[PDB]
Amino acid sequence: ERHKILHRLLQE
Amino acid sequence: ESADLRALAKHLYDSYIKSFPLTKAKARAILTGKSPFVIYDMNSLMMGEDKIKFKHITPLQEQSKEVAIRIFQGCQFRSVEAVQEITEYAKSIPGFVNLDLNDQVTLLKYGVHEIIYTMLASLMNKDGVLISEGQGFMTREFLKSLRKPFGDFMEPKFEFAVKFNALELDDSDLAIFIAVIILSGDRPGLLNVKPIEDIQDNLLQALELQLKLNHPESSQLFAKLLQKMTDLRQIVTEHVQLLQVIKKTETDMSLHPLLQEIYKDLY
Ligand SMILES: CC#C[C@]1(O)CC[C@H]2[C@@H]3CCC4=CC(=O)CCC4=C3[C@@H](c3ccc(N(C)C)cc3)C[C@@]21C
Repeated sequence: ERHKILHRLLQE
Repeated sequence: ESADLRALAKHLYDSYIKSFPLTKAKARAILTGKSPFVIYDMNSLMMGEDKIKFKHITPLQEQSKEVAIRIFQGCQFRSVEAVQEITEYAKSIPGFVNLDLNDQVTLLKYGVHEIIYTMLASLMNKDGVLISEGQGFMTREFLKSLRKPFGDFMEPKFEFAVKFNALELDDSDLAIFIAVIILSGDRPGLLNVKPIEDIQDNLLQALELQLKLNHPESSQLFAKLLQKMTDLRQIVTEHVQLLQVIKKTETDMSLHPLLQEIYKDLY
């Protein structure tokens, strides 16, 4: 979760 | 059990279709002639820079240089697209959004290129690859001829694609195969493996049955297919090394933030 763009993609 | 694996196949297929607009069937048609701009060199590249309007962005970088670079940089646009489509499709795999968010990130970080090269194979024949959602066809020979280290950034994928396409999978088969790859429980830094492996067990059962129904005379297809997963890891780790040699020997070319996240700390 210092993959923030990706965390957002997955976060709805 | 049987009916549920069938429903699980049907569901993934459905989301596979929504998630990836251009399909194997769709693209196999185009290739067999069943009218795309052909890119064979630099001039026809630019002249096809209005294939689908253009690969823009095309920010105010990549706009620029020699052919290998122009192409290397256009490849990143398409592969950001793909990561989003893939992320999307992962959310649709039952059980996935229920995983730890950290596990979800890890699965995608490590599985994304395996899936990109799997899906790319649908788009290839021995002679070249489709682009711009089937509006362009980029020749294999053009892609090799790229020099510095950018040659053979694509030759290995062609080599793999030709073997993989011999398996002659369709979209329904591929749908579950891709699910299985994403739900790989041997990813570095997974927090708890058990629930991921439980889901994969399920996709694996469903894949096995799909192969038997859909390809009844293809002996040991299930096995042949899992064996491709090793071919795939090699391409991935070969690709990563290429990446590492670009980030030094080549000039400072920009990288899309999304790609930097996935690339950092992965092998
Ligand atoms: C950065 C980078 C990279 C690569 O992994 C290496 C070869 C690239 C391929 C070549 C041939 C190619 C050509 C283009 O003109 C843009 C796209 C492109 C790629 C990129 C690509 C990424 C995903 C797909 N999918 C999911 C169908 C298709 C093409 C990126 C590729 C695979």
